[PDB]
Parts: sequence; structure tokens; C-alpha cells
Amino acid sequence: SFIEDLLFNKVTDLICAQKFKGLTVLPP
Amino acid sequence: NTLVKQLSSKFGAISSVLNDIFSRLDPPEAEVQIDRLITGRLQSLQTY
Amino acid sequence: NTLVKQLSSKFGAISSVLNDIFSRLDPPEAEVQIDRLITGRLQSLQTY
Amino acid sequence: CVNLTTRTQLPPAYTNSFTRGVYYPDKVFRSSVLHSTQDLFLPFFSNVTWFHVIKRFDNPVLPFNDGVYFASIEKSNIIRGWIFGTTLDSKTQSLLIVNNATNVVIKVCEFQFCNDPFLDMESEFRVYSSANNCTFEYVSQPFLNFKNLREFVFKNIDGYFKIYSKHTPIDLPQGFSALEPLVDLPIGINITRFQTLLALHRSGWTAGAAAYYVGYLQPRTFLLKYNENGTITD
Amino acid sequence: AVDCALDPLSETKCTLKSFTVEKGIYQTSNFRVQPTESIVRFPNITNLCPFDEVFNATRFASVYAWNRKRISNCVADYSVLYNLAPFFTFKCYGVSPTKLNDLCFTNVYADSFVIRGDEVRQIAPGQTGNIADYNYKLPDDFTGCVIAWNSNKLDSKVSGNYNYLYRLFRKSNLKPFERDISTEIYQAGNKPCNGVAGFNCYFPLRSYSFRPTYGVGHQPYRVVVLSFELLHAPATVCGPKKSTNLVKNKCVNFNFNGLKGTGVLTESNKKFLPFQQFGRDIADTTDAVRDPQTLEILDITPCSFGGVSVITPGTNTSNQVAVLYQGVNCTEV
Repeated sequence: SFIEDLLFNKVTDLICAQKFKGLTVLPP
Repeated sequence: NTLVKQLSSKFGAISSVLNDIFSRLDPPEAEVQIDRLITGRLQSLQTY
Repeated sequence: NTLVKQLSSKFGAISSVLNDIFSRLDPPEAEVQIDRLITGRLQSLQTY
Repeated sequence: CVNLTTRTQLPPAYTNSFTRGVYYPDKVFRSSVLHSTQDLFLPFFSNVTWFHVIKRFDNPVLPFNDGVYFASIEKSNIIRGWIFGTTLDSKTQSLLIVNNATNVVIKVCEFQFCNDPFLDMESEFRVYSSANNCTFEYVSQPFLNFKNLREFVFKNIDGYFKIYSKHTPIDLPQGFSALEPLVDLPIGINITRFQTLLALHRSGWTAGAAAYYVGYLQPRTFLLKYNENGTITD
Repeated sequence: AVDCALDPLSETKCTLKSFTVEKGIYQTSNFRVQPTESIVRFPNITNLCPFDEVFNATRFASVYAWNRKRISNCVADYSVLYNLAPFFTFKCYGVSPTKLNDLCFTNVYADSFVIRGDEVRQIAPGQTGNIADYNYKLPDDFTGCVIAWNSNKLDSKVSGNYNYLYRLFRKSNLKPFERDISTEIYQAGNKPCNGVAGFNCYFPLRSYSFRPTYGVGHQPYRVVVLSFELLHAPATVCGPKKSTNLVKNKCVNFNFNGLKGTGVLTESNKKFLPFQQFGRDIADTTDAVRDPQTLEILDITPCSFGGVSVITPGTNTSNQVAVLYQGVNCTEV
């Protein structure tokens, strides 16, 4: 919806550096 | 980010990296430095 | 009260007071004693 | 050498430095990173001593407390070299840097100068009267209103003499200019005082005006920004 | 019994510490790629540097005027520093005196002198006494070696030797690696001594007067101290290691000028400039290196790794499993 799109847009190399140390993020 | 940045600490050892510690000291003596580093890193990860 | 009281324990060193440790004996073992005290006090702060 | 009593007493000018005297402190590459360092730097917005030379002769003797930031605004290359030492005689070692016609020469040993040393288009090079055996010598490629701004930083620590340099084409101006390391020397001397060197030629005749600024370094903590390349931008 | 490396179900059982596994998804372990080759890169310097005349010298200097020599741009060999004498003392702080043949140093410093027999223990970090505070002082972060050996047969003479001197009286303790050659008289009293001997006016030098007759704990000893500086630099000096051709685009283990690691080396696009040797990253680890035989920059990247999970129903129903590799596009397993 319109409001959902606005809310989604409102909220937003380091990842590779963290991954090379052994810390990962899992998907929902 | 702070967990990543903790890796540069020395914790009283002679260096912050392991390979140079293992490439400069005999096995009888490197154990203390390795133990210090391991204990520090374990404590940091547990706190996280 | 317990945080304050934790300041008067040796943690395995010769004495709690550090100037006596520095004056009595040489730096090579004074470093170990200082490291012991620092680790103990940091652990107490973390628990608090 | 001759003695003259025509000098006019006048204190050197005092000016201020805004954001000058930033140099690379380590030999390691970093890209797009904010870093913190603790080293001998030049405090921001600090007063520095300004001498103007055109007649009037201004080559005083200045201390060497911890380090020197030497800046020169000039045209036609009047300022030539540098003398460093403790007592400036044959009783102690002295370091000497002179820019040749197409080379630079650096040497550390005993020397002898007059009370007011000077340099006499160059055909005659007579700055020192005597020179005993010298320990370290070095020869290299030349280091090169007013149209030239040259910045140099001289340090002496850990038994090493460090020279950092930077040049720019253009009362110092604003802006930021990092200084790349130039030379390291394994000398190991006492070093307490220094004195500059300018070139004069007999010649209606017009004398090029030059100005140079002296500032002193202190231990400070800085926060430096490295951009996408290895360039310090702030 | 269960073999923990036969099939994924056995690995799951070995991780869970049970012989029955129920329905679910379990995280077993991680997968890596092992190295295949090995390379070593050292500088091409082949000449030697002065060690014979440092030890095989005629006359060493006094304690207060200890001799200092700088060693650089050579290839160091320490095998020759074994047969100095039948018995000698060799103590290294910061390094072990057996592994210093495959280490690269920036600059070597050698300090040589001669010491009273029982004062050898005083050349050490953080020790007080007579020569450790008035003649020769060492820092508390020392990284080097100390060698001491007997010199009775060479130094002591029957006729009398008085060419060796030390200092006993001084205002304040010396800064580490600082020398004094002053001869100005001591001023214990309140009145000037006008450069003449007398009470409270003592000449701050003393003699040894070694004779072949004193006890075993009093003869002169010859002492040499080696100081290193293990930091980041062009690495002027280091020892006898044979080089090998470098490989690229393959997970191998490498030894670049003393830095050991494992990974993949790739051509670099970083904008290095003359004085920059290597580089770092956000986490303060080495990312780029410069080969000290071709002056080109290479990037280091650890070879592939990831996580493995096992999806199975209960062991009561079936023994079939499925394998999930996390975060990898399996066209490039």
C-alpha cells in the first residue's frame, strides 16, 4: 500500500570485513 | 562493530597476532601468551 | 558495598596495594601481579 | 669575513597557522578510514615566527626544542640550505644540507663558520673554512608576488633524523596539504640549534623578496581521515 | 560405535551425542578449502655482514665508553655464534635462541664491553646496582640477546693491567642507551673543589687490576648485547632462507618477509605510493602486501568457507538426509 511503501522507504564493504572474521546474518 | 574491533587488543601479551608469537618463541614459553589471548577473546564473546 | 569491598583482595598477588608491589620486587614479576589485579577488577566491574 | 655595526634592531613578525603541518605518521596504507594517532604534531591555530629577507640580513640562531616546521614563500630560489648542530664549531658534530645546481648534498661532521655565516648564478661555494673526517655523507636528486610555497618538517627521534617535504604553487593561506616522507638518516647526534641559509649575488638591480616561517612541534593526539585513495583530506 | 566422518547423519549424531536423532534441522559444522602448495619470499641480498671482528676483536672498550656498532643490509647467520668458548652464557629476551634464523629485522645494534665477573647478572631488564645505573642501562621493553664469556687467558696479566675503568659517583641514574664521558669532579661537600683532590672531592673512575690469581667469581668477562627492532620497514637484514616462485589464484600458505599466512593472492588495484609497503583494513589486519623482489602489490583473500546444515526426519522413520550450504551460490561450491 501507499503508507506501507512510505514506511518501508523511511527505515534503512563492512559486511565483507565482518564476514571474514566469522560473523554472519541469517534471513527470516 | 565493537566485537570486531576487540580483536586488536593485546591483553598483556607481546603481540596481537598469533603467527608471530608462534614464529618467535619456543613451545615452552608461547603458552602463556596464547592463553592470555584466548581467555581475552573468550571473555569478549561471552559478554556479547 | 560489595563493589567497594572488592578493592581489598589479592586475586593471587602479594598484596592489594600496588605501590608496595612496585617497590618490593622487580618489574618482571610486578607485571604479572599488575595483570592479575587489572583482570580481577575488570571482571568485578563487568559483573556489577 | 668582516664585522659590521649597521644592523637595525627589529623583532620578527608573529603570524598564525590554521591547518598546516599534517604528515603521514606511519608507513601503512589505509583507505576511507577515520584513524587516531598520538605523535609530535603542530598545534592548530598556533603562532609562528615570520622573517622577511630582501641590505637587511636576518639569519638568527634558533633552538631545536623537539622539531621544526619550516615554511618558505619565495620566488627564484633564494633560500638554499640548512645547518644543524649544538655548538657550531669543531668541538661537536654538525649536520649540513646544501642544494647544488642539480643535486643535494648532506654531510655530518665537524666544520668551522664565521659569526654570521653566509653564501657568496653561483660560481663560488665558500661556507665553511675547514672540514675534518666525516662519518655520514649522502648525495641525491635535488629537492625541487611570491609564487612558490615549500613546507618542510624536521624531526630527530629514535636515533633517526626524519625530513618530510611538500611543494605547492600559489600571511599563509588556508587549505589542507599533507606532507609525504622524504628522507630518513641514521645519524644519532645531540642537536640543539639551527640556522638557515640564503643565496646572495652581487649585481637598477632588483632583489627578490622572500619570507620564511618557523614553528615548533608538541606531542598531541589527532584524528585523521583517509579518502578512497591514500590521501589525507582532513 | 559411530564414525563421525562417514556421512552427514553420523556427523549429526556425533555432534548431538546421541544414537537417535529426531525431526528437525541441525547445524553441524563449517566447510573450508585446504592449501595445496607453499611459497617463501625473501630479499635477494646474498652478502654477509661483520660478525667476526665484533667477537674476534683485539681490544674491547671500557664500560663507561661501551662500543656501539650498527648492522644493516646483510644476511645474518647465527650458526657461527656457537663455538665461542667451551662454556658461555647466552640469554635472549623476546625471542628464543633457536628460531632467529628465519626472522627478518629492521636494524641490528651491537654493544660490546668488559665487565667484572659477578656483575654479569646486572646486564638485564629492570635491575639495579652499580653498573646498571651508573654505567649501562637497559629499557624495560628490551627485545634482544646477551652473550657473556670468560676472558681470563686473554685480558688478565701478571704485570698488571689498568686500562679498564668504571664509574661509581653520579648525580642521577642514566637514561637507557645513554652514555657519559664527563670527568668533572664530584661535589659532595658545600665548597668547590677547584679541580683538586681532597675530602668530598673524589675522582669518579676506578680500576680493576686483574691478576691470574683471583677466584673464579672475579675474573673479567666479555659481554656483547644485540638489540633488534621487529617492526614494519624495508627489512634490511635477515637470514638464510631460500626463495621460491610465487603462485596466484590458488589457496596456498605464504611467508612474505616474515609474515606468515594462508589465502589467495591476486593482482591489486590499490593506489600505493613509493614509501607505502603494506596495507590494513577496518579490523586492523593485513590486506595488501608488496613482493620484495618485483615491487608489485598483491591482495590477500582467504579462500572459500561456509556453514553446513543437515535436514533429516527422525531416525525412526528413515536414514535419508539433505544438505544445505549457507550463503553460497552452488554454481561455485
